[PDB]
Parts: sequence; structure tokens; C-alpha cells
Amino acid sequence: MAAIRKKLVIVGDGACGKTCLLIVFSKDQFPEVYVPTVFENYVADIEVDGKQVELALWDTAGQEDYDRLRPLSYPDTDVILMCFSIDSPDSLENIPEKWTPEVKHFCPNVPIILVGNKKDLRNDEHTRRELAKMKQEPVKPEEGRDMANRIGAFGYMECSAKTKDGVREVFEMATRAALQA
Amino acid sequence: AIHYEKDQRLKEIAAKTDQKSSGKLKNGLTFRKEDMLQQRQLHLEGALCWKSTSGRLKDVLAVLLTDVLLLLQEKDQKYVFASVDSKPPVISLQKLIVREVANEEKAMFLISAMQGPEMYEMYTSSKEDRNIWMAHIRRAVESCP
Ligand SMILES: Nc1nc2c(ncn2[C@@H]2O[C@H](COP(=O)(O)OP(=O)(O)OP(O)(O)=S)[C@@H](O)[C@H]2O)c(=O)[nH]1
Ligand SMILES: [Mg+2]
Repeated sequence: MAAIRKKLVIVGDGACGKTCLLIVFSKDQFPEVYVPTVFENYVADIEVDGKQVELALWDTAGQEDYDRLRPLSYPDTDVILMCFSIDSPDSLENIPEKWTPEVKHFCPNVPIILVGNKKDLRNDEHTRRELAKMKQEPVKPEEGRDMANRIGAFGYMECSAKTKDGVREVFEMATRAALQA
Repeated sequence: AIHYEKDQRLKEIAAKTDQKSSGKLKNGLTFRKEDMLQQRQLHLEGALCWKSTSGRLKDVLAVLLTDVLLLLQEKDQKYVFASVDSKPPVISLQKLIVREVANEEKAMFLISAMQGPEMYEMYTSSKEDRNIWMAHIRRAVESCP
């Protein structure tokens, strides 16, 4: 029954949490079996600022082998969620190197929300210990915000689909961006 | 009152297809009336609507064969290969996937994958008909040579 419909597309590295984020938002349930995405689309509703909006959620492949398929999802997009995972510095590095040039090409004036996924792993002792063996550490909020500025993002958010922390807020911000001309 | 048979229906569709019409495949080959009759089985045929970019629903006859799905329109009482958004009206079944349209239970996305991919948004008459079409397309893709 929403009288407003908008289109959202999610992109970012393989395994960075895109599908889980979309399914937690649209079904309120974390999908426990990981199946790499080729193409999917979902529907979800949101109320933000007293405004009821229906979102079409276009799920895309993070794998480079499906690069030629991804542009099928980009037409007539109202907002992009561009994701990385907080436990993977590499996925943040691919934001300016891969995702941003692609999105700016196919969706030049579409607002981008830069989203750090898997925030639950930032303070996970095991995660920190394993990353340190590799001379890595979880992405810091300041690093995410700096990257958002570097890519001209509409906004920056962090969330955990696993715990639901920040999920509603990611989609509130995305909806606000989707509603702008 | 001879009972419907898929092989006879295919012959009938071919007979009603304009001899001058051809339909492009994504690889640049074309398909013609004669190809319908060349060692191909018909799995399913029926009316669909092909939703164009302009948002217009274009009536087509969809014809699911052994290795391709054909989208046909009507003209002067004959079939012609469909002309919608300059997209190939002959879809190879190899590497074709099908998906529900989340906000429209009557519709389905057909996504083909060499010379690039293509997406088609097709409307059936009902959710039940969508399921029948998706099931038949998936089975045809499975047994496609
Ligand atoms: N710890 C933690 N794990 C998560 C979270 N979200 C997703 N995951 C896990 O990460 C893995 C990949 O998640 P998924 O959402 O499927 O990635 P994707 O970005 O859609 O991957 P692809 O389809 O481009 S290959 C899964 O094992 C999933 O359970 C999260 O918030 N916290
Ligand atoms: Mg996925």
C-alpha cells in the first residue's frame, strides 16, 4: 500500500554482506546459508519521517566474473548502497578502485550510500587476532568516513545484518537519498 | 476437434509465420520460419506481454522450443518476430536464468548470458501462470543441447 516506489541497487565485493543486509531488511531474518549471488530482486517497505515508501531491492554479484551482468541492474536506479566489510580492508580498497568508477559510469547522478557491513566483527577478539597475523586490522569509522568523502558519497553508515545494529538506519538514509530529485 | 498436440501446434505456428520475417539472436545469427521446423520440439507456447522500456505492455506469442525461446507479434494475420526495444526476440536457452519480479507476482525476468547479456521482463496472466512458465523454461534450459 505504499504510494511511493523507489529502486535501490546494492554493489560491493563478493562476500561483503550485501544479500544478508537486503534479506534482514526485507524479511527480518538473517539467511544462514551463503549462496553467491548472480541476480536477485526483493521488495521491502519502510516508514521514514512519516513517509511510507516501497523499495525494490536489486541484488547483484560481487564477483568480477559477473561484471557484464551487473549493468542489467543499474537502469533507473534511485539510490545505490555501495558496500564493503569492516573485517576486510581489501574490500574498502576496492571501493575507489572498482565500485566507484563503475557506478559513476552507469549511474552518474545517482546518490551513493557508502556502507560498512559486518560491524559486529570490529570488536570481535578472534577476528582482530586473525587479522593481526596478516598485519591487518578492522576498518575504522574514520577510514570509512574518509572514503565516503573521497568518492562523493551522499552518506556513510555502518551496520551488522547479523545483529541488526544499524540496518534500519542504512535504509532510512537510503530512502531519504532515493526521494531527492 | 483433433486434440492439441505440441508438434502439430509448432507446424501451425510456422505456417502462420511471415516468410519474410526474421528474428535476431544475441550472437548476431537470425532465426526464420524454416528454423522452427528443423529438428525442434515445442515445450510450451502461449500469450505473454513483453514490458518495454517505455513501460508499454506489448502482446506477444511466446514459443519455447528445444534450444530457443521465440517472441512473436501479429501483423496482417501472420506472425512476425517481435520488435521491442531493439532487443533480440530469439533467446538462446543456454545460460538463461529466470527470476520472479518481487513486486509483481504475474511477471518474470528472463536473463540471458558471449556477446553479452540481455534482460526481458515478461508478464503472464497470473501468479499460477508465472510459475508454469518459469518451470517450463527452467526444464527446457536443463535439457537444452
Ligand atoms: N559476522 C557477520 N557475517 C555476516 C554478516 N552479513 C553477512 N555475513 C556473512 O558473510 C557471508 C557472505 O554474506 P552475503 O550477504 O551472502 O555476501 P554477498 O555480499 O551477498 O556476496 P556475493 O553474493 O556478492 S558472492 C556469509 O557467510 C554471511 O553469513 C554480518 O553482519 N556479520
Ligand atoms: Mg549476495
